[PDB]
Amino acid sequence: YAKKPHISALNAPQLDQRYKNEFTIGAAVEPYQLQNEKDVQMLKRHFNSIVAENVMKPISIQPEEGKFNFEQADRIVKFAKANGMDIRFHTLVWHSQVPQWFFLDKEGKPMVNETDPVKREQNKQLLLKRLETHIKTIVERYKDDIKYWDVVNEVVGDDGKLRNSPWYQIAGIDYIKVAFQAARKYGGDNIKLYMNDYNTEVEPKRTALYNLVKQLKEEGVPIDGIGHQSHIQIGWPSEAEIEKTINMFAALGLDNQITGLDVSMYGWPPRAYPTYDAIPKQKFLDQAARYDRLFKLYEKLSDKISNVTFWGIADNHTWLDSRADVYYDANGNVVVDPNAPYAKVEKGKGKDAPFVFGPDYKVKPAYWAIIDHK
Ligand SMILES: O[C@@H]1[C@@H](O)[C@H](O[C@@H]2CO[C@H](F)[C@H](O)[C@H]2O)OC[C@H]1O
Ligand SMILES: O[C@@H]1[C@@H](O)[C@H](O[C@@H]2CO[C@H](F)[C@H](O)[C@H]2O)OC[C@H]1O
Ligand SMILES: [Cl-]
Ligand SMILES: [Cl-]
Ligand SMILES: [Zn+2]
Ligand SMILES: [Zn+2]
Ligand SMILES: [Zn+2]
Ligand SMILES: [Zn+2]
Ligand SMILES: [Zn+2]
Ligand SMILES: [Zn+2]
Repeated sequence: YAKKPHISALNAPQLDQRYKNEFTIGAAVEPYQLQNEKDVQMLKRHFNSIVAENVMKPISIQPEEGKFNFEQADRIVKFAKANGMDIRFHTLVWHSQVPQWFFLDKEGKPMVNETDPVKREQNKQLLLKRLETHIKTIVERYKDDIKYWDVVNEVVGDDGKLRNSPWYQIAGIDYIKVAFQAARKYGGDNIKLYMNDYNTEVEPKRTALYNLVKQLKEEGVPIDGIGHQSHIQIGWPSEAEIEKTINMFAALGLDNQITGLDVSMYGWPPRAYPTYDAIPKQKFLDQAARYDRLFKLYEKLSDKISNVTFWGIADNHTWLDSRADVYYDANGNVVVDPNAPYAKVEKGKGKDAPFVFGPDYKVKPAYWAIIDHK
């Protein structure tokens, strides 16, 4: 409701306690935020699950072969343990924020360039060996502290084919199989292994993901759940399509986690307002009604969803701002209409507002829409 006041989130009813029998409530964080008093208070008050926005990605953990940097990841793990939070590991394998040394052959040349079939096969086995050592080292360190693992991220293309990353060009589908088998072998039966992706609701990617995981499980590849990034909009994807997607994977015996939820104010490609102040009130009411519907649906499906994680804490910090392109007409006025004329765009200079907490750490209408029982 819009009657409900814009109070400090540190005085508001706890979000994780509202949902504690339905699913955990998580947030993606940076270590610097554990030094910010407000962010610490926000995490202590409202969240019971945590994930690293960046410092557990492949390039952050092993930027050079043999050089492991766990310092930053350790800080997130320590904070979680001290506050009784679940931890998700994001992420063991990804085609982005991944060090290039992985994909160089013995002479330092890119493996993708290799044409000889015998050398190509040698490169596959070398890559798969490096992959296993990366996973082994990380999981040997964290298997007792981190329950949920994004083993692979974004391995299915939006075209419904496997994404043709260097991982896939060099090693084929086996890099996916090796990643899960290695995590299971070094982590044991008690860690939960996930395949994570965006637009899991969208054909042809959805059923390609479905076929992939169904085939892998049939071959004995250990995979326990699907991570739905859920980088969504006020109107897309539809709740019915979210519901159908989540039932589809639950029918395979898979857990579902909402791993990166944000509800952007904009379309795609976004035409953003240049500042938070410029976003009209009505956008916040539209977002709150979207959030109201969305969490009612998560509650409906709470037996198939173990965790809902936001990709951030409060509106003062969201990766969505890097997509918030501001369009200007010939008179220098801002253009937010997705079809209107415009002369220039300022990429990533605008402001999105995706969470239930505003940038001054006060509750948004979206918060009241999901803290109630209506
Ligand atoms: O790099 C990925 C990025 O491409 C993805 O953005 C989606 C692209 O497809 C549609 F346009 C959606 O609206 C976008 O959200 O977000 C995840 C990121 O890893
Ligand atoms: O800070 C940014 C970070 O938030 C972003 O994280 C990705 C967001 O899209 C999906 F959720 C991916 O799985 C996340 O890893 O990555 C880019 C970084 O600059
Ligand atoms: Cl209950
Ligand atoms: Cl960011
Ligand atoms: Zn309940
Ligand atoms: Zn709590
Ligand atoms: Zn301002
Ligand atoms: Zn549940
Ligand atoms: Zn960030
Ligand atoms: Zn509600």
